[PDB]
Amino acid sequence: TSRSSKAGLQFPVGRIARFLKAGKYAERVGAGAPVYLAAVLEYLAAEVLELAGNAARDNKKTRIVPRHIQLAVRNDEELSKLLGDVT
Amino acid sequence: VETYKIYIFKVLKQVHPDIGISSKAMGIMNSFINDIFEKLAQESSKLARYNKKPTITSREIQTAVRLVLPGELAKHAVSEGTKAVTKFTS
Repeated sequence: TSRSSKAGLQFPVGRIARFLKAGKYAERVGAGAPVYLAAVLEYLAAEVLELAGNAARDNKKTRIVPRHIQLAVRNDEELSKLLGDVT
Repeated sequence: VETYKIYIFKVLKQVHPDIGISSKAMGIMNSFINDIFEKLAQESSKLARYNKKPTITSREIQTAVRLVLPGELAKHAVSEGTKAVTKFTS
């Protein structure tokens, strides 16, 4: 089974492990590091998508468009602080 | 730049099975994920160099998240990171 499956994640642990180990960030990347990072990136995607889907359904739409992401991030203190403005 | 699009869509189909995403919106999500990957990987690199550490561990990713994300978002990301690593090692 994949590192992702073991960690309970959709985001790609193997690919993120290869991305870290190729970015020349340190001598070594531990087994846990890409699991933790994949979990963080998955969490941030899941917050944004959960709030942007809510904006879509509130607009009586069946598809997230850029305006829905913009409204999601704007109407969230933390995401606005992190992402700033959505164009 | 890498593509996380198919993985972003996997998360969408978990949280909102019935809601789609447009190509431009997926583009924005992918640019967001790339941007954060870079920031956390670059900060983890800094932190490991500062303390002469050979290895970026889950501890360096956790400290990187606290140096990069706003406090409240950080606390949630740290809890989700820790939950994953605890499952992975289980």
